[PDB]
Amino acid sequence: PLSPLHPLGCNDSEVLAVAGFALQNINRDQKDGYMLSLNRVHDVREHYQEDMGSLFYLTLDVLETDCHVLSRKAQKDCKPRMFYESVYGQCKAMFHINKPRRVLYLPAYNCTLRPVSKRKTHTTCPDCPSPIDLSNPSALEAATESLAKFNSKSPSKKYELVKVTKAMNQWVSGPAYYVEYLIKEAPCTKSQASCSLQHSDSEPVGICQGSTVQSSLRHVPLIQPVEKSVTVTCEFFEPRGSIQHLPELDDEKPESPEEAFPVQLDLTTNPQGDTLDVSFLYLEPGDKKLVVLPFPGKEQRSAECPGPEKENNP
Amino acid sequence: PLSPLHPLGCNDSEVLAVAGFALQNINRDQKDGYMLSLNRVHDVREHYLFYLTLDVLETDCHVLSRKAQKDCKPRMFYESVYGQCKAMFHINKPRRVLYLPAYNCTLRPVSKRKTHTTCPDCPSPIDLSNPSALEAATESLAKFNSKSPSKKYELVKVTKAMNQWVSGPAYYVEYLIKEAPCTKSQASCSLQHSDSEPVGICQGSTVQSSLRHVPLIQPVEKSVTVTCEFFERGSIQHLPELDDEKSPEEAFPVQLDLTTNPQGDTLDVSFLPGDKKLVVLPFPGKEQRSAECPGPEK
Amino acid sequence: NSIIGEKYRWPHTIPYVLEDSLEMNAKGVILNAFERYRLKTCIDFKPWAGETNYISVFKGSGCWSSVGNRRVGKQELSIGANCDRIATVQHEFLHALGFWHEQSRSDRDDYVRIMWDRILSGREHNFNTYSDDISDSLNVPYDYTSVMHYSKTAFQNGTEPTIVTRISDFEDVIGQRMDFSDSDLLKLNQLYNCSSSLSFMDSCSFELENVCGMIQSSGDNADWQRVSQVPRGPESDHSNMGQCQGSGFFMHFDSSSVNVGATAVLESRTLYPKRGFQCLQFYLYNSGSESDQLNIYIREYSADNVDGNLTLVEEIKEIPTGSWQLYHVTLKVTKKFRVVFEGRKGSGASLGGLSIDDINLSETRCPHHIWHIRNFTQFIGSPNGTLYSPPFYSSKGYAFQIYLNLAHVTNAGIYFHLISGANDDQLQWPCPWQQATMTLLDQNPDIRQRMSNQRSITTDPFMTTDNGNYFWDRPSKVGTVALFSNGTQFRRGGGYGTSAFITHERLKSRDFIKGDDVYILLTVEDISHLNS
Amino acid sequence: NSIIGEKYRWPHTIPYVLEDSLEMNAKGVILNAFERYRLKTCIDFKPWAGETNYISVFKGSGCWSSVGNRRVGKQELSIGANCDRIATVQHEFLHALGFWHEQSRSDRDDYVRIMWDRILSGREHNFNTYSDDISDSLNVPYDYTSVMHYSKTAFQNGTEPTIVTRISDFEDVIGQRMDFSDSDLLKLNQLYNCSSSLSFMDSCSFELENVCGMIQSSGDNADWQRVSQVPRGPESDHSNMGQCQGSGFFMHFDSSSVNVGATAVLESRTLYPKRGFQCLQFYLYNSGSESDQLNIYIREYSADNVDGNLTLVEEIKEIPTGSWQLYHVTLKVTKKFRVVFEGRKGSGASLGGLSIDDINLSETRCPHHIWHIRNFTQFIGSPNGTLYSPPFYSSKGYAFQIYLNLAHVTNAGIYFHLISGANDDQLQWPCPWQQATMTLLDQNPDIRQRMSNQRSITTDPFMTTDNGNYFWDRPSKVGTVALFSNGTQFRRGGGYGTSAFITHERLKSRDFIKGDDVYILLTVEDISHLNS
Ligand SMILES: *[C@@H]1O[C@H](CO)[C@@H](O[C@@H]2O[C@H](CO)[C@@H](O[C@@H]3O[C@H](CO[C@H]4O[C@H](CO[C@H]5O[C@H](CO)[C@@H](O)[C@H](O)[C@@H]5O[C@H]5O[C@H](CO)[C@@H](O)[C@H](O)[C@@H]5O)[C@@H](O)[C@H](O[C@H]5O[C@H](CO)[C@@H](O)[C@H](O)[C@@H]5O[C@H]5O[C@H](CO)[C@@H](O)[C@H](O)[C@@H]5O)[C@@H]4O)[C@@H](O)[C@H](O[C@H]4O[C@H](CO)[C@@H](O)[C@H](O)[C@@H]4O[C@H]4O[C@H](CO)[C@@H](O)[C@H](O)[C@@H]4O[C@H]4O[C@H](CO)[C@@H](O)[C@H](O[C@H]5O[C@H](CO)[C@@H](O)[C@H](O)[C@H]5O)[C@@H]4O)[C@@H]3O)[C@H](O)[C@H]2NC(C)=O)[C@H](O)[C@H]1NC(C)=O
Ligand SMILES: *[C@@H]1O[C@H](CO[C@@H]2O[C@@H](C)[C@@H](O)[C@@H](O)[C@@H]2O)[C@@H](O[C@@H]2O[C@H](CO)[C@@H](O[C@@H]3O[C@H](CO[C@H]4O[C@H](CO)[C@@H](O)[C@H](O)[C@@H]4O)[C@@H](O)[C@H](O[C@H]4O[C@H](CO)[C@@H](O)[C@H](O)[C@@H]4O)[C@@H]3O)[C@H](O)[C@H]2NC(C)=O)[C@H](O[C@@H]2O[C@@H](C)[C@@H](O)[C@@H](O)[C@@H]2O)[C@H]1NC(C)=O
Ligand SMILES: *[C@@H]1O[C@H](CO)[C@@H](O[C@@H]2O[C@H](CO)[C@@H](O)[C@H](O)[C@H]2NC(C)=O)[C@H](O[C@@H]2O[C@@H](C)[C@@H](O)[C@@H](O)[C@@H]2O)[C@H]1NC(C)=O
Ligand SMILES: *[C@@H]1O[C@H](CO[C@@H]2O[C@@H](C)[C@@H](O)[C@@H](O)[C@@H]2O)[C@@H](O[C@@H]2O[C@H](CO)[C@@H](O)[C@H](O)[C@H]2NC(C)=O)[C@H](O)[C@H]1NC(C)=O
Ligand SMILES: *[C@@H]1O[C@H](CO[C@@H]2O[C@@H](C)[C@@H](O)[C@@H](O)[C@@H]2O)[C@@H](O[C@@H]2O[C@H](CO)[C@@H](O)[C@H](O)[C@H]2NC(C)=O)[C@H](O)[C@H]1NC(C)=O
Ligand SMILES: *[C@@H]1O[C@H](CO[C@@H]2O[C@@H](C)[C@@H](O)[C@@H](O)[C@@H]2O)[C@@H](O)[C@H](O[C@@H]2O[C@@H](C)[C@@H](O)[C@@H](O)[C@@H]2O)[C@H]1NC(C)=O
Ligand code: NA
Ligand code: NA
Ligand SMILES: [Zn+2]
Ligand SMILES: [Zn+2]
Repeated sequence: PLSPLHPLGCNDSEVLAVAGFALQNINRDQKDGYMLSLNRVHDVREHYQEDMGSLFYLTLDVLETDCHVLSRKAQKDCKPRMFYESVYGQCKAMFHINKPRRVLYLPAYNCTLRPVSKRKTHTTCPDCPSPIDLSNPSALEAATESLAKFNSKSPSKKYELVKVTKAMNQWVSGPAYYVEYLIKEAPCTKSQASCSLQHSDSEPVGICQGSTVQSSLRHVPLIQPVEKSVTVTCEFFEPRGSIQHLPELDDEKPESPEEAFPVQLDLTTNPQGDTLDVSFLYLEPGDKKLVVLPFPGKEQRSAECPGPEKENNP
Repeated sequence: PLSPLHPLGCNDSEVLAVAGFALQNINRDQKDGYMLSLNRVHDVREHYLFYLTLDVLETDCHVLSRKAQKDCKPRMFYESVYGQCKAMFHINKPRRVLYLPAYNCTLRPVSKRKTHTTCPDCPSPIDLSNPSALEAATESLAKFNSKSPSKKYELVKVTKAMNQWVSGPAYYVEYLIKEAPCTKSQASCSLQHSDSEPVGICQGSTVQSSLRHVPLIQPVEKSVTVTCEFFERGSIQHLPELDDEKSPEEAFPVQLDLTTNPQGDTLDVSFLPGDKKLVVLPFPGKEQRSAECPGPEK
Repeated sequence: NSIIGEKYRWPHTIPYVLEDSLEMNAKGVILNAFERYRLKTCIDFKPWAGETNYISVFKGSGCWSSVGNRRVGKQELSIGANCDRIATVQHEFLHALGFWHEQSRSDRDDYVRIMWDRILSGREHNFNTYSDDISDSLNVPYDYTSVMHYSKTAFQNGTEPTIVTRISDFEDVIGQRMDFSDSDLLKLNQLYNCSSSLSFMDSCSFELENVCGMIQSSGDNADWQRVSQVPRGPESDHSNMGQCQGSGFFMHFDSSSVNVGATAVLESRTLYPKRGFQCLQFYLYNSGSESDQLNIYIREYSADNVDGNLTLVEEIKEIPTGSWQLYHVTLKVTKKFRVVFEGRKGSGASLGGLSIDDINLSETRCPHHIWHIRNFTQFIGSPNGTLYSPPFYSSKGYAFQIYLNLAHVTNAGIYFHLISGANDDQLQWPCPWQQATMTLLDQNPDIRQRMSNQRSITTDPFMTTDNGNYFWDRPSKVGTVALFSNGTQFRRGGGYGTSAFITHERLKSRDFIKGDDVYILLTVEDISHLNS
Repeated sequence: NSIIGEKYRWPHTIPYVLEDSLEMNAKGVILNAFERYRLKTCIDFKPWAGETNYISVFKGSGCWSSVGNRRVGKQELSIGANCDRIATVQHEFLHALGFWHEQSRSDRDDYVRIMWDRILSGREHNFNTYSDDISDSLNVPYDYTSVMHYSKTAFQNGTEPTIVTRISDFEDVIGQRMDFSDSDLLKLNQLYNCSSSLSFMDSCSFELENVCGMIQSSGDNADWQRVSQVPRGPESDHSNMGQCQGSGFFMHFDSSSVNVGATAVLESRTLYPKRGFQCLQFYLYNSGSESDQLNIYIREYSADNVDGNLTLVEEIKEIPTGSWQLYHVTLKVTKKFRVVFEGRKGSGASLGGLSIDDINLSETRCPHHIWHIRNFTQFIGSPNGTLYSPPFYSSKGYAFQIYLNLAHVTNAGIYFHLISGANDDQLQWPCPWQQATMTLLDQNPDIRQRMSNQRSITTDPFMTTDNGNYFWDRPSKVGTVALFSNGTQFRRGGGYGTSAFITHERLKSRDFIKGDDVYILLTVEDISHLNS
């Protein structure tokens, strides 16, 4: 074939390391949501141009983790989501890497994720908690009720609610909500003291996991029975493309034709290609052209490239 | 050492065929009881004359029937009679002569306790002199004689007797029958000297139950069956059951010694006029046996 | 009672062979015994097709079997002469499955006493006892009513009982050969891990508010009500009568207060047939007029129409009033189905309604005919207890009549008589191989708990009488003149059955006699195909 | 209800791990749930020792489990906050064994109605229904009383029920979380071919003439007699009272007509223990004087002496007269044994005797204490239904008292209170990890058929009150002054339990209240050993 991009394997030491670097830049570009994890590489193409023009056009299979993109935690300290709350999909990305000049760059990426079918998680786990809308009034109530508990423990700091990032519901023996939310530093000391260094505003300072259980069981005597059971835990923080979230996969369909995660990542529609001015490439003021080509199609797989799943549900 | 008797294999072609001929002569020497069957050869010795010891099982043919071993099936497990038979037979191959001067057998009936743990409702044998077995024998013989329109048969003796519970008493006897003295109007009776010698054997049964019968128009008391089959130096000893407790003692201790002396003796085989002698020796014991002689149990 | 060892276990579906040596009546009886196993246990029987070990039935010296799977290969099982009793077969098969006799338990001496001097000489081994070293009683107490227990007279030498039960009331109870006892199944199903059976489908006595999952849809004008009594009738349910009144419920259709034509429906839950033939039975009380009727439908669910195919299977009209009546409906359903019970008020002044209780559904063959004897208690032991059944027609046109004799101080006898019928000029004489089974129904609410007494006779076309005539020849040739209930003369052929069908004490036990009524379930069938 | 597939089956003895994340109370509760399985099913639980697939109980987000053996390896089961209820554990384990919810059956729509508009937005999947080709109902009718059925309020958005049962009487019945229903076990034991259990040994109600195989030897002077009433008392047996009188039988020892010292013995059949600990229980009626007594012996059979080693285990004196009393005897037998019941006439003018019924023997641990509440019916729903238990001592010397509050129009609540005791100057304060289990006994004749209501609380030595005091500190430090029945003041520490122990309708259901009496079985035990 006349394809400048060679079809490479998915278990290669190089393709597995460059995919990790590509996933690092995708997570660093996101300012809302939770970080992704590389499960397996679906497809890999390497355009080995001279002077290290590696235009790696890879198709990746990812799984959402429990770390918010603002936490900026390492992939080692980020465990994947449980099966009842999983969010998975595909991430088509193009990555340039210049080995002799020590350069790594992600010119464009595009992601498509879908939450696991709530029907499938209740046939496999009837009493499991399933996610609810982030704009649910009850999730918002659980978020404020839990934040009030953390603020009641705080003896000089107050934290406001920014937004609900994750929301879930189940039945313990009555309503049970499991929310995650961003917290901002409340306006310094209300209207008291010199209040110096008040530049801590409109930016989230951390994320809190909370819960509410409203059941009619195990409680103290009539001497002071409690209404709801609240828990709160807080963890503080210390390019052209997007990740689009599609709805649930097949709850209406009792189950291949449609692309489960249709991703569109084309830099140029022309089959000849185009040049990308990478002038910020090392000390070099000139000689910065990067060769590009339209999105690699199907049927050109390496046969040894489905991808060995590093994280299987069973 | 002398050791003229060489230990030979049990599944040998010559040993298996000689045992069959030896069993034929033992059954032909018996005038009372049922014929035996070769299950396996326990041990065999060869001297130039064979001093073999064979494990046997009783069959359903009386020795007077003189039936072939092919037409004689072994007895059922609940009525089995098995044991050992030590015998000596000299086969002169170049002169085409086969003879067995002495044999000795010891048989034991299968333990009635073992047959009722393995088959509770099975029929188990009773004493041949049982009054009820004798009654079942006469009642069945009366049925066969009622069918006979000119020949009458007397009872000689009960050869096998058994009992079980179908839904009341049930007896299963076998007995020898003799041609009753000619009781006709003819004074001569064709000079019939048909003495007390048995003419055949009959299998009979009685069932006395209070179930399946015709209407009050003629209910019958017992259920009788009868079937008759007509005929055309040593001993077999019968020891009692082996129920004793739950191996030391000889299960079938047999004694077949022609001469107690270790040197031996000569047997004048003049029937083979020629001055033909036969070398003999005392009964071969254990330890000097071949490892290829346990015997494949048929 | 049970033998200890995992090697003495048969595979749940036992391979068998029914050798030609067996009597025609024996072959027939054996198969009906296999059906009691299929109905009450997880044990099944399949004709041998090469399996290493298999049971081999045959006319032997009596009736017997080895205990458990002896892993011999061809394992023999005698059904010789006078063994073609059903419970004899169920008994010799319980030996094969791994059971010794009840009185051979380790604990037996605390319950029964063996009178050793009264036993026939040398018959000691028939009274063996096995230690819990080789015999497991499976945590079930000592059962006198066992189908594996000897009678008081087993191996007796005289008129005195060899097995005297220490409690006097049970001295005659021991030895029953009617069906499996409740403990007999308890141990067998424990031994073979039986959780479900082949034939059992449903039993409904309505003693629970959920009424066996019976729904009523949008019951038109009226519906069925779970009541424990109806003022006009009945005073109580059928499951419990002389035991408890209110403690016992049933469904009732009040026709007295609805219009002419009004219908009320009671639809069962979904049932899944695994055979393709069923017997739906139940007790019906009529308290209204003879005009009311109970139609029966079968709502079968095919994949093409998920709303079912309602099909009217039987319509019950003219129900006798003021008595519970047993009814049998023959089904042949192959797909998942529901039974639909529809009461319908006729055009007659009714002061009550239709009452239904004790519903049973099995995958068994319905009786060909039934004999309902009313006011039963007074006939037992009376010289005028010579009952004659109504005339019936066999499936082959052979007319017959059953005779129940209860004049004996102790036993009750049943006899099968052929009689002159309309098809006699077209039938084969003598009557060739028609097996007549007569069963004395134990009227228990649960069909899995009935120890009904069953006997069978097969007409032998070669049987002769003292005059040289064929016993089963044409009744007009060899028969005696008898009268029908209307006084019309008919010809009745010789009787044939048993003088000891059931003792009077056994007849008065269990539920054979319920509401002073008795039921004799009759099945006459051509079994000529069993030999060849 | 059950999932279809051989792969979704666990081995009868399931390997488990009780992860460190679990609460102390939860760890304790889980093990008591394993005992209900051992008593009523053939399912057992063994601590994981390397088996490929195993359940792993951990404190997760609430209570959940996968349905059936997913053959994953480490399979998770979550018993998190507020999941420490025995029936909640029995429920999540029924999911693991292969069961969906009751209202998820294919037929569910004929029995219940799902009010879709009243459910929380997006919670539709919690009301799934499974086709007969993926879920097998195992031929059991629809069960409203299932421990796997949601309550009428599950996922409601308001005060209106989301699951309206089509029959009105069962709208509150659905949702019970007391124990397995009879249908819950019927399907489980069918699924797993359960023929026998680990703990069940014997149940005797004497409703049969063979009296569970109980012999009486050569009973000196007197014998126990199977009667249905005694003129002086009782008028009826214990198994059936307000339902049927003469249908229920019991053993009776007439002391009125024998002389002083006379004894009558009733010896059970041989029992084979497989655990080494047992609870023998029974109901005793005293109709004679307080001088008569019922001694209990254990005849253990060792191989050296085949006649047993009779050993007096308990002697019951001063039996209250004119009421059935529940008694528990603790055994510890390792060999095949018999229980020997000996009534003995004391030296007092008696006009009746000792009556015994409803005997149960299991391989379970007897309650540490029992609370017998008489004249119960009037306290329910009454503002004066504030019952306080007699004072008791824990196995560690901790004095306590139970509080039963029945003043609410709908629910009944139980509370555990510590109180000042004799050992207080020697105990560890605050009270460290003593698990108090309170059970409301369902007084059913058969122990395999009791759905007794059980709750547990574990004293947390770190729990504080609004004043900064330890909740389980010494009652003389943090406690309120209370009065004993004799008017002596004592100190009572804070109560702790539940406001909804049982609804008043559930309390009035089954047999919790028999003969107007109620029994609260109490067990306080140090569970500190469970964490590491
Ligand atoms: C007194 O008392 C007494 C006592 O009680 C009385 O008596 C009585 O009487 C009466 C009178 O009166 C009577 O009655 C009668 O009866 C008769 C008999 O019955 C029976 O039988 C029958 C027959 O059988 C046979 O057949 C069949 C068939 O085939 C078979 O199956 C069988 O098996 C048999 O067989 C046999 O035989 C034959 C000949 O016959 C031969 O061939 C063979 O081989 C063999 O052997 C039957 O059927 C019956 O059953 C029935 O019924 C019942 C009831 O009734 C029931 O249960 C059953 O199920 C059945 O069913 C039926 O029904 C239904 C309805 O309901 C229907 O649907 C069906 O289908 C059926 O049918 C038995 O078992 C009889 O028979 C009679 O009847 C007749 O007749 C009348 C008069 O005449 C009339 O009405 C009627 O209708 C009839 O007729 C008919 O039938 C016949 C016979 O079968 C014929 O022949 C004729 O023809 C006719 O037919 C027609 O029609 C039908 C319908 O109906 C149809 O089906 C047909 O068709 C078919 O066929 C044809 C021929 O033709 C052809 O062609 C075609 O193709 C085809 O399809 C036609 O269309 C009557 O009922 C009695 O018996 C007596 N009893 C005794 C014991 O005896 C007296 O009376 C008194 N007295 C004073 C003075 O009082
Ligand atoms: C708990 O109950 C609340 C009330 O429930 C409603 O009433 C009960 C009796 C049942 O009938 C319920 O099924 C019913 O929903 C829930 O709040 C309701 O949520 C729904 C969305 O789930 C919302 O529906 C929208 O309604 C607008 C029109 O509403 C206007 O007019 C009505 C009166 O005419 C008025 O009441 C409103 O306030 C508004 O002024 C409609 O345009 C929307 O239609 C679009 O979507 C439908 C598909 O659903 C589509 O077919 C159409 O073509 C169109 O695009 C939509 O139907 C209700 O308005 C709202 N009711 C109220 C009073 O708030 C509650 O839901 C939660 O709160 C919501 C506000 C929202 O945040 C949800 O995401 C939350 O789950 C529910 N759940 C919980 C857990 O609390
Ligand atoms: C065959 O076995 C018999 C039993 O063991 C031998 O007879 C026994 O010989 C004993 C003396 O050796 C003697 O005390 C026993 O009473 C006698 N028992 C019987 C039942 O006879 C027998 O010995 C010879 O052969 C038999 C047939 C008779 O002729 C005896 O009188 C002989 O002594 C053994 N046969 C041989 C050949 O050894
Ligand atoms: C069986 O049937 C009849 C019924 O007769 C009457 O009812 C009996 C229960 C009994 O009380 C009899 O005395 C009644 O007469 C009996 O047959 C009668 O027998 C007597 C002689 O004993 C004779 O003179 C009559 O004519 C017969 N018939 C009638 C209708 O009286 C028979 O004795 C009854 N037997 C029994 C024990 O029930
Ligand atoms: C709960 O306990 C006492 C019992 O009082 C009596 O029995 C009741 C069943 C009822 O019939 C009362 O009227 C009886 O007096 C009650 O306490 C009394 O309450 C009244 C005021 O209502 C007060 O004047 C008395 O002093 C109280 N004590 C007694 C012994 O009379 C209480 O009202 C009962 N409540 C119920 C609903 O049972
Ligand atoms: C069963 O049949 C056995 C022989 O079969 C016969 O021939 C074949 C070809 C076919 O026509 C079949 O119908 C025939 O019956 C036969 O051995 C057996 O007979 C019984 O036993 C023999 C010894 C005789 O006593 C005979 O009268 C018996 O009936 C047949 N069994 C029965 C119960 O009929
Ligand atoms: Na009923
Ligand atoms: Na009782
Ligand atoms: Zn659940
Ligand atoms: Zn037997």
